[PDB]
Amino acid sequence: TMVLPGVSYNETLLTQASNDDPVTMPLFIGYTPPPVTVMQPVSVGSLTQANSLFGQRGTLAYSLRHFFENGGLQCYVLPLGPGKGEPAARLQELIAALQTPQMLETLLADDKTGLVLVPELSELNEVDADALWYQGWQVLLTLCRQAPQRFALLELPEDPASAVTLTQQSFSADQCQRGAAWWPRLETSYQDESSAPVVLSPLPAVAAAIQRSAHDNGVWKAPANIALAKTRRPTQSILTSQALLDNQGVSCNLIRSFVGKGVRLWGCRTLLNEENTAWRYIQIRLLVSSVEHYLSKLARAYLFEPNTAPTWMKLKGQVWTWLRQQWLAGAFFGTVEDEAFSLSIGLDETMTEDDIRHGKMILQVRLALLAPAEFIAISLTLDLRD
Amino acid sequence: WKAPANIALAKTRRPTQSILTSQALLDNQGVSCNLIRSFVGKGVRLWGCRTLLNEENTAWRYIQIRLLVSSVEHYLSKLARAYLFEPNTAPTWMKLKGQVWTWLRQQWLAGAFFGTVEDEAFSLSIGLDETMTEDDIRHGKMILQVRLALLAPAEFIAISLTLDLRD
Amino acid sequence: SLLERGLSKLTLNAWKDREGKIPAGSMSAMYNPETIQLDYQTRFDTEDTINTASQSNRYVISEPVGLNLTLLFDSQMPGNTTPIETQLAMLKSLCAVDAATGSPYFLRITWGKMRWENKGWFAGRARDLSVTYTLFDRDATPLRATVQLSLVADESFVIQQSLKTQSAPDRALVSVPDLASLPLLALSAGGVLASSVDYLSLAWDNDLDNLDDFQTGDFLRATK
Amino acid sequence: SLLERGLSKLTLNAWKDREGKIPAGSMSAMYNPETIQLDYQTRFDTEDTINTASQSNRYVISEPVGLNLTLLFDSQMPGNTTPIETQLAMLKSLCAVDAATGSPYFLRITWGKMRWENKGWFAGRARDLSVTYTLFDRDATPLRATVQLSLVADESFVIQQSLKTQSAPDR
Amino acid sequence: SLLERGLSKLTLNAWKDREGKIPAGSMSAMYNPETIQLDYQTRFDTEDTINTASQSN
Amino acid sequence: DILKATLGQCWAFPPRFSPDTGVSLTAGVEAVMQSLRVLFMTEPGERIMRESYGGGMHDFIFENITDELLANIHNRIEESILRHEPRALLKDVIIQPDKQEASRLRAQITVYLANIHDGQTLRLL
Amino acid sequence: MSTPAVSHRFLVNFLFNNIPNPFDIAFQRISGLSRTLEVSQHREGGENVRNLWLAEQVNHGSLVLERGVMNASPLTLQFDRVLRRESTQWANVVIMLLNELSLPVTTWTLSHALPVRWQMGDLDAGSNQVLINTLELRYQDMRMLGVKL
Amino acid sequence: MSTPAVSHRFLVNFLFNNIPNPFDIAFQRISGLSRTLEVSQHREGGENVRNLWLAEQVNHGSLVLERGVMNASPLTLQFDRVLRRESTQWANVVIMLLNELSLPVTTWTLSHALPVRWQMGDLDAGSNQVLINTLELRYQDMRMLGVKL
Repeated sequence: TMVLPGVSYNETLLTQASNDDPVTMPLFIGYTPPPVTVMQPVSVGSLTQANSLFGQRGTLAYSLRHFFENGGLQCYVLPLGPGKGEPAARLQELIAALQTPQMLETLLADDKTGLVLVPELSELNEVDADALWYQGWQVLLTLCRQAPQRFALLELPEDPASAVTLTQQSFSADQCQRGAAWWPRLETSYQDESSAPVVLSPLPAVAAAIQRSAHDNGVWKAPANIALAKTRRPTQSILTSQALLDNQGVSCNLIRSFVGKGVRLWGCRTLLNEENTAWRYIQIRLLVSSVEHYLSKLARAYLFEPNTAPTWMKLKGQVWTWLRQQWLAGAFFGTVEDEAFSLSIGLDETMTEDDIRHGKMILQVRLALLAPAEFIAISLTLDLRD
Repeated sequence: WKAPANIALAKTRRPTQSILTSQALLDNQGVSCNLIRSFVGKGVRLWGCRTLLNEENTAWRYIQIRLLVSSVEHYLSKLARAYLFEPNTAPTWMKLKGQVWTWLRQQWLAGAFFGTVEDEAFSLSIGLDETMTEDDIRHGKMILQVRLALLAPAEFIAISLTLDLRD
Repeated sequence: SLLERGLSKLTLNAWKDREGKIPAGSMSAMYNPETIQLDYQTRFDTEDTINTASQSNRYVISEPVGLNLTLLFDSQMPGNTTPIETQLAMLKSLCAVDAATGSPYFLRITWGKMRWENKGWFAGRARDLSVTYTLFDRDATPLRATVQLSLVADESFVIQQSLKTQSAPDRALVSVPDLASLPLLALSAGGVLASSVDYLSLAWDNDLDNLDDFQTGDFLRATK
Repeated sequence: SLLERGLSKLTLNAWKDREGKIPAGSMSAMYNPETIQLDYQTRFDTEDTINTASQSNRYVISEPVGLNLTLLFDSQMPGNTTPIETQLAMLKSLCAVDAATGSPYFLRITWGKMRWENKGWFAGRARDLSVTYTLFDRDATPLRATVQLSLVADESFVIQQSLKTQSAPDR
Repeated sequence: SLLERGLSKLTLNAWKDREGKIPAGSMSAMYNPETIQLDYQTRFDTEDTINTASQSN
Repeated sequence: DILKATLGQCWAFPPRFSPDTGVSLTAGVEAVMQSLRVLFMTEPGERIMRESYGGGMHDFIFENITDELLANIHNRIEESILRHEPRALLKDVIIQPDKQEASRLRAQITVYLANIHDGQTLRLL
Repeated sequence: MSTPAVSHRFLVNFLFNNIPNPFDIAFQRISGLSRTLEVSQHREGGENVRNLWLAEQVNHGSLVLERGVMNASPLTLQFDRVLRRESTQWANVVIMLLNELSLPVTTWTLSHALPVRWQMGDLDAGSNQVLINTLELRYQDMRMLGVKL
Repeated sequence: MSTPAVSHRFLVNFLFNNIPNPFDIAFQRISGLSRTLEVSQHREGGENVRNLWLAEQVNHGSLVLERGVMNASPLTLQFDRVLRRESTQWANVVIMLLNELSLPVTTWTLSHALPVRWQMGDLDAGSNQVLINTLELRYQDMRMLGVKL
């Protein structure tokens, strides 16, 4: 009478809680779509939550739809405000907002994400464009250098000799180490409210391929050889623009399409164009920072302990156990343990008595990592035999 | 602990008035009422379990909550008065916890209480400075606290459908 | 888990027809089996061809999935008060020939979260049953049972037809990728239908102009 | 060995046709078998000739190579989080009659360096399968499996014709 | 139970016809069996139909 | 446009009639979602000469969320999509009690149109 | 650090359903409660250096009790009924150690304990000993409490 | 030559995933870690005088621990959860001997140890002893470290 218990119908979202994986968590830093707080990062769960917060049409809204339809697990969005309009002015207030010291108080006091991404620098293609591109990268490459474990996801402009002049620009070695560019911008299958297709940056498709091939295969594998789901084609192929093959700038990653298989990510190699330093190869930078994230989790468990020799060996025994299990899981190179990793805490091994009295506890880890199979050098031998 | 509703009434032709002809009593301004209806493929059903408390948060609605917790009153006070004219020493306090903890754990494993671990199903707290005081002991009291976590009915099923495009 | 810690017994529902229209009795059995076992088996026969080009073996028939399951009943422990003959008057009845029609009862075994072969239930009829009473009383009320059930697969025809239309329902609706071709689009349409869809029929059924007409995102309909 | 120490599980790939043109699902099974077994058998029949000059026996047919293999699944140890019904919803599916055509799925078992009968893979179809769940939960999610697979040889016709031309190609 | 504690043995009655009209001898056997066992069994045959729409027996 | 062709056209579930446009019609992918609201809002016996057709969710209305219930809801949904709607597969159905104002079961039913995660070893002991 | 618990002061409380009063009986030699989890070792194919232990089923021990032949208590009259098969009643047992004052420092709290064995001591002409009888119970669950766990 | 290691000073560190802090617990009687390789003897046809041992599978022992009944530690609260089947968490254990100063001379470093057995001591009226409870773990791998191997 008072109540009628029965079967209803509604489209509310139940949601899911905590996907962890802080190292491969993307962070989208576009402008708010036209009641989230103007600065705090917002946990976006499924694609239903991305529409219930941010609508369906925009620039950040299509990048979230292209994130979860490429196999993304969870994303965070850092809003910035209801931007102006006249998009040559939104896109120099975007860079000016990212240079504020209030960006550092939100990225350093975050500890939930690990892939910095601004997908709205793709709008610079419409639009000095070169000046805006270089202080678009270099602002992102310093927010990650400063932060303990963040990786930038960058992109090149479509026009060659504007993407050539960006790679032939000065970036310090410390900064290159942590950030990557994928060149060909993606033509999606989303309508633009008319017959014409929506062209998005490749980077929401990349950040979904990074954290699903780190969830499925492990973060040590590679982010490449991944079929991009809901893309028609990359807007430009490498057979029509032989620029960017000039070996005089930062390493770039190519997104291509094949015949028997679709649009593939076809590279994993950081902005370091150095042949011997193993801080190229994205999965090397993301594996060793996934070991930073856990070994510093059990290090600060033994933090406000005495500096006596028992607590040094309580810490080696826990780190040696964990590193041996990851070697037997396939994460490190080496057919014996002596060439896979090493630990060396001690009083006259790493520390000294002056280091102990200042309250330090210094532990050394050496690692041996795996190399990709980027080139297959087939040979044929006849072997006559009568 | 289950519910008194969804029960087919045996030897009834029909309820004398249906709710489709008298939309009064749907006014949310008075005591909770229970509706007896009839369905098409199934007969005259009791269609409610919710007490006269029309309060949204106080869990003294839902008839089976009032009847479960008084079925626990009836047995826990049966073994309490077994330990009644005992001393107020600390052995007889723990003789009483051990019997109540055993019984409450068996009803949790029988499905009567909510909680996937025992710490969130029930609790017991007899003692000298936990429930009692030394003034309570000299007046001959023995105070035992039970906390419970109970089950909620499935009164509303909120179906949703999602398309999940996939090429 | 995730809400509470009460057990979920298994329930043996019975019908009379192949479908669920006519319900017979339905019991839930205490003291869960500890172990189930469902055995699949497929029979193959070797081709003794004289030509001796190849070695192969045909597919003849797939034997029905059989389920083995062992129960126990007991009524003398003081929680157990229902006599076990009232609980065995249903297993002996439902796993035998019904008086109405002269057939078995088309049982359906179910468990709370256990998913049988690919469904949430196990249909079928009882191949075997053996009760072996081991304890008794002075007047010999039995009060110990040890039942040894064994069933077969036998699903209904509406469920088996519904699972068939969920795989290749005689239309494909194949999307085209970037850098595509009709011999590749026929292999991707011949995998949705498993029928070798012979590319010249694709360009005729979809009104292609010149065998390269699709434009990286439009669909092609393939029937048979 | 020779590079690293990670394990290589076995992978059960499935098709629909005899050849590799139409792929069905494909699972990799954790907890390697500990022991494989492939039994060969060739049937001979004795010549009961009346002439009594010689004792001999003909060749009739060679039985297909059958592979026996036993697996185990478990999800309650805290590394194991995927429920074993999602892993057994593929073995029960791939070792049964497909809904599309009405036939088995032409499985292909493979291991990282193990070389089956003379090839790097073991083709064939599933003769036998038996799952026996031994542990459960309060709501009885199973979380212990003990699978007992058994297959036959049945290779494709293009591979069998290619191995024939490699021995006496009529020149 | 419920009245007394004397045992009840099993009795094997015999007839000659199918019904109970003609009684033969009838013994009761001391020292009860400790365990009975009654086995049921139903035989099914699988339909090898050529149409391959359904699996049944 | 081809999804409107392959998936049939039918009327809307609340019948909306106008003198300007005759009958409002749901077509294509929206027609499959319209039929799924019909199935779980119908109840068996409520359609004359079609007594098999219905979701049957009134069986579960005073039943105590105790997780014997949530398996029964999962199987009733999965079976009734097999019997009465084979135009749409089933992906997963997730049932949660409502945290604010409990005794509401919320089920999200996800359909289709019709690997062991190795990365977790680097975040465990 | 706090002092460990010695093992020569203990109370045992029984609660049957035949018997209306809970009774407390002094024993000599409570044996000891075990609780095993019954793992099983699995051997994987390619792995030769580590082990794999899989948890199955918790096994509880048995409560063996010893006291002298004294006057007939409500518990030796109850084993007499169960071992004559006149009842199959079982009890909730509470066992607890005591510290220097009176206070229960640990409590063991058995559930549905069933009397299963009586064992009489020896009658010997030169013996100089109290006739001790041995009692033994099988319980279903066990739940240890207290501050000294 | 350097002096051998005596066996009456030892620390044990536990690290569970339920419990956020690593805790260190004093025991009385750590039993001893074995590690067998499980060879098998093969007999050849023509060879009657030599043997042939074939290596198979490394078997690890078990960690049996003993301590008195004291206040509830984070490890006896953790065996209570595992033996009630509320968790199946296992820990990385570090055991190490100490020399005269403080220094760890050998370290044993067990991995994924699972609590499998609790065993309580005897309650006896004339006993004069501390109530000792026996704890037992099954681990997956074992890796000994230190300078005194």
